[PDB]
Amino acid sequence: IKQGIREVILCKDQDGKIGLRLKSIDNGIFVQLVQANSPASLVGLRFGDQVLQINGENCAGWSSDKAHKVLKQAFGEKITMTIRDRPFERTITMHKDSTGHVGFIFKNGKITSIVKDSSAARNGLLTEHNICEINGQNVIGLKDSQIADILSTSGTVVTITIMPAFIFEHIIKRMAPSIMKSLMDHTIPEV
Ligand SMILES: Fc1ccccc1CNc1cn[nH]c1
Repeated sequence: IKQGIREVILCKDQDGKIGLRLKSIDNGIFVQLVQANSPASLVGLRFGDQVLQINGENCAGWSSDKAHKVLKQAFGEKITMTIRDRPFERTITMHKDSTGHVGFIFKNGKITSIVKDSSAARNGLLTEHNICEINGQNVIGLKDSQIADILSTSGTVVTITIMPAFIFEHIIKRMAPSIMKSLMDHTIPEV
């Protein structure tokens, strides 16, 4: 998770879609959903990203409705956004044991216990954090079984992007889990 602000320049698809849902948190605007194969995915927007500006308007104080309204009205030949990278998240690097474990239990995406003497304990993995990404792959919406598969079919070094449950809960609110399982970009990023 960069400590970095960055500009992205977007262009609507032939359907006038960018593939984004925004959500208002603590008088910021945060990315609730990046759609697979969208402009939003292509410029590299991620779950949990803060939108500081849209076309050089500050987003501070907007409803999620006003954020979505603004998007709709943009002469969207070209859309500029100032992004703060995933401010509510942190990345932890672990190494599997010979048993092939990093050493935690999760339920519905959320870490619930740390196993003693483990790489998770050594790196201070916290419980009551939801798992947002795994080796830069968004895994939000996926079943527990599929998350477990991605951890199985990884190298010895594992990278996990976590977010405090209470913050995760407040972001995803008013999004059908199915839509996030169905449409939340779970792809490895293009180059
Ligand atoms: F499984 C769920 C149950 C309720 C809301 C969302 C999900 C998606 N799964 C998830 C959560 N954190 N990471 C992955």
